[PDB]
Amino acid sequence: HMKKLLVANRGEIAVRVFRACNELGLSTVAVYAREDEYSVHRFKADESYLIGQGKKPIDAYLDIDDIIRVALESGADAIHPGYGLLSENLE
Amino acid sequence: TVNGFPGIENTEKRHFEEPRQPLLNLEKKKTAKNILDEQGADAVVDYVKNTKEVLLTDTTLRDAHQSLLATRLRLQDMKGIAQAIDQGLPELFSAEMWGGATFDVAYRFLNESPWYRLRKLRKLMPNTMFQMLFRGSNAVGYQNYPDNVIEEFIRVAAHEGIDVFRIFDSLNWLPQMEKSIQAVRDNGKIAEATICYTGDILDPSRPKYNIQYYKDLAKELEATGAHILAVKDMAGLLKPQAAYRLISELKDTVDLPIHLHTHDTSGNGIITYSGATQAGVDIIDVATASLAGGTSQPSMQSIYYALEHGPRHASINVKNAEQIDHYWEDVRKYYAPFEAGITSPQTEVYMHEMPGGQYTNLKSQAAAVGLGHRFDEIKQMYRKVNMMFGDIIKVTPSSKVVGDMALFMIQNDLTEEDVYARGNELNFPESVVSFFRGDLGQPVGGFPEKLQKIIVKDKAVITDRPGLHAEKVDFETVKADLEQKIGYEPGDHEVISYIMYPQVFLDYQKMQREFGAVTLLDTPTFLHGMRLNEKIEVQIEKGKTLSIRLDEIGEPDLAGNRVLFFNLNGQRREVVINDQSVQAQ
Amino acid sequence: AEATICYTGDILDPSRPKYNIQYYKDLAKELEATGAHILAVKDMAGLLKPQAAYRLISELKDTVDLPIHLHTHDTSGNGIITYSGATQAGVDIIDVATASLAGGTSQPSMQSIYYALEHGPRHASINVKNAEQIDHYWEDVRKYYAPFEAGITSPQTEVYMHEMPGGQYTNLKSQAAAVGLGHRFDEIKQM
Ligand SMILES: Nc1ncnc2c1ncn2[C@@H]1O[C@@H]2COP(=O)(O)O[C@H]3[C@@H](O)[C@H](n4cnc5c(N)ncnc54)O[C@@H]3COP(=O)(O)O[C@H]2[C@H]1O
Ligand SMILES: [Mg+2]
Ligand SMILES: [Mn+2]
Ligand SMILES: [Mn+2]
Repeated sequence: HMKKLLVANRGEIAVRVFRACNELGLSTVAVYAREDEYSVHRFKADESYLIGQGKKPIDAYLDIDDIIRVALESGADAIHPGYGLLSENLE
Repeated sequence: TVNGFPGIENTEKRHFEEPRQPLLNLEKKKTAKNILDEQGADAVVDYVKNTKEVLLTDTTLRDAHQSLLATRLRLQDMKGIAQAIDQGLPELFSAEMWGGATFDVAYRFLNESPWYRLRKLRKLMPNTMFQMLFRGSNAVGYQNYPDNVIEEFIRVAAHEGIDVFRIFDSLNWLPQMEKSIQAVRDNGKIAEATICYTGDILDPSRPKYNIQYYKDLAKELEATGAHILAVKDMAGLLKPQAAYRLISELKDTVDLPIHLHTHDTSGNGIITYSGATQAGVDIIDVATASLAGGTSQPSMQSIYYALEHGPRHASINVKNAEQIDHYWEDVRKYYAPFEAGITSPQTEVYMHEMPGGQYTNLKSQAAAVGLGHRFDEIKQMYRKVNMMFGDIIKVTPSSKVVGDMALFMIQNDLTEEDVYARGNELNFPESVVSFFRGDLGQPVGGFPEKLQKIIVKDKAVITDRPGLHAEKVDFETVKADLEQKIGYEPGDHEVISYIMYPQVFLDYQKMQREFGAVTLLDTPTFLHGMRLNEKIEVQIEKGKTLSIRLDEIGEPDLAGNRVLFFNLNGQRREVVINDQSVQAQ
Repeated sequence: AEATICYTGDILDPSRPKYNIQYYKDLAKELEATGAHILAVKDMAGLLKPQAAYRLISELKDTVDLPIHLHTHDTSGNGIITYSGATQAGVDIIDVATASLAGGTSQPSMQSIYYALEHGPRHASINVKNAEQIDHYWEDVRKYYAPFEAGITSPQTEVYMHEMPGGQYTNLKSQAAAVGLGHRFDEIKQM
């Protein structure tokens, strides 16, 4: 019932969850900011989408609505937050 | 980057702004595509006749850039405005976006499959009817093909999203169009039988094509299962009073709706369309104002404002039309090397009657040889050759025969008497030989008997439909041959494209294996390559966007291979490309 | 002497009542009060639609007795149909140009307006063969002025909203580019 996963993080943890999902067989969706356009995790996913346009990159990764919109428009089923950013955020 | 685009000259990549996106006031309404989809083609025909206002056909996507940019408009530029055209312009009857010279030219130069363009435009335009210029016995080519090949092509085109089929003939011959019309009828789409207009109907000095000839031609086209009668004026010869008389006499004769297609070459296209609207025409072919005028069709905004206060209006939303025209004006500047030049209303077209695309092709061919300054006597030779052939209809591929014959006659310094008497032993180009051998078909009134015997010496001359005299094509054997030639299983569209263009499809597949899908690049990057320290984003797939930045261009070595230092996806990648100008080892 | 009425607005649009047909009739009467030989209608921006042209020329022909000289531009792309509609209404002289320097911003072609009226009730007094032969020379000498050409010219129907004359349009565009506001030239036009 779960066939696609989104990672709302960046850096090492995003590639770690990408490797875990590819081992499990799920598809991967990445999110990145304009200042994070050269990160490794952007090109390690099946599809990548830019979030938080015109904002601070840390605030771009904390944009709950943009991540939700990307996950909805990408057909993602699950969202893995990783560590930090919105990992411990209840909202 | 290191060798330049073929054909055009090497120039620096100019910086272009992001084209002006439209600001549309969307008005949801039922279009002709829905009426075709749930009800049928006859309901579409009934809806056309029940509309008081004149319907419009957008010829921007094929004919406007055929007559101006030489069919070089790429799919990437249509993709940014196809959704806007489909949404903000729902009153359009159909959009001409396929067929004609686009099928050959895209494969030959643009290195993109026209089937891929059709699929993409069907995805982005779900509520707009699509139209292809079918050419009778030929479909997109210039040589005859068997009937099963044409029927398979029609089936695949109707499956992939073509809704309107405009079928004409180069010599206005009904045997070359009846099979195509019947196939389109069997496939459940709209068949547009087309009368190729030529000459003047109000001039008694040219009585070969009078009003009665067009009347009986429309009668025997109405005898077939044609949905909409079409009048194609390829050279812009339709005078406004002649247009009124022709449309009135055709409406008094048959009951099919009339579709008028004409060019603004003489500058009298708008008044011709208005006169046809007064006479009771149903659909007219109009392009957007950025790609209108001159060689192309009259503008849709100009024809709206010409009929704004008249008894009959034009069904369009002109604010959205100007908003789309903003984007078309912005993206026209990408095709600066492909512009013909300064345009002007040429009233000389009433004499030589060249089609505009054939006019530009003949001008380029004459410039390719040492006869670029002899274009006036080339035009005179064209008119005299058309007269000496017996006043045949000049449209492709029959206009190509006249152009090649005039070029051959003026290149070797020939004369009408010299060809008529001395040229029995003289060679001839294969287009004229094939035309006089009956490959194109039977002209109205028959060939000149003596000149035919002079032109073709002893080769076989047929007098029937050339489709019967063609070798049959087995789809299984050619499918297996295409499969082993390209290394993977082809579809029906790939097979039917390989049948018509054998070498061109193989060259397209070779460039597909070499360079990949180059249709996803923007036009300045497609044409002029890349600049120093220039960053581009290429969307090869939804969610996959390549980040390409060029850092350095290395010096050519002794072997002649430059090294280009790229930054693909943030990581350094060095690409070795052979410079073609060093010519050294 | 050619007294001239400068056309503006739309006479067939009730939303603009300041420049109706009555104002032009009063202006024509006031100009015929003087010793004007020919009445002239200068449509400096291509604003004259063919139905509006027919109505204006008719209501000016039944008002005054001076001949009517029509001058319009092909900016909207409807110059030929406007000239033909004025010809049907009974205009006397129309302002045309050779085909090499016609269309776009300039006046409609003389050859085009001859061929538009070749099979009508009213013909055009011109020799079309000599006109095309002179048009050949004009086409040859138009290539001498390549730095002075204003790019690609197309029929612009936006001239119905903003009513600049074409020369003023080119000068305003050049001045806007010279001061660094060329990227918002549409905003300048709306302004
Ligand atoms: N009494 C009137 N009231 C309002 N407007 C008038 C008018 N006479 C002309 N106009 C306007 O001027 C335009 C051009 O006039 P024209 O008769 O020269 O040019 C005409 C004429 O050459 C031809 N045409 C129209 N009805 C015709 C007929 N019964 N016989 C021959 N030609 C006809 O078609 C051309 C364009 O037709 P269209 O009527 O759409 O465009 C007309 C029309 O909009
Ligand atoms: Mg109708
Ligand atoms: Mn055409
Ligand atoms: Mn002027």
